[PDB]
Amino acid sequence: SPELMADYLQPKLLGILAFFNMQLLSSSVGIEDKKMALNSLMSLMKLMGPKHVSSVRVKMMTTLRTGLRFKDDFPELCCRAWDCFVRCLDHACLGSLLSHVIVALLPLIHIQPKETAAIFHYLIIENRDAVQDFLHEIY
Repeated sequence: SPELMADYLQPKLLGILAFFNMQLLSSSVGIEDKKMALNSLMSLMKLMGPKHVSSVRVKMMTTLRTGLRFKDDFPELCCRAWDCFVRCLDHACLGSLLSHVIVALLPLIHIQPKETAAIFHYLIIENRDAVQDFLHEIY
């Protein structure tokens, strides 16, 4: 079952994500392979579902930040993947994403003006009433 697969993914929990993060951390893993792993991480996050990812999704965002640290060609795909991960993530609280969403947006804006803008517009729409709670915080 995809839900059964999600339950198996839930049993792996942070450690499977940590193993992916460790592979992302390693210099040896190929950037295209890392991009495939990032696509896999987005697929795994989808398989878990937003509620299942929970704190691990925030850990995944930290892993995404490690992915952000070396981006190159992968980053334009990664920025779409990060936007997809945000889209996969429950809107929850805009304030709860806080700086990490802003930090991702700033990296995305450097990679392309449009990629950050598309993510920001999606983020604002998803945040809804929550959106602008952190707008003052993200001066």
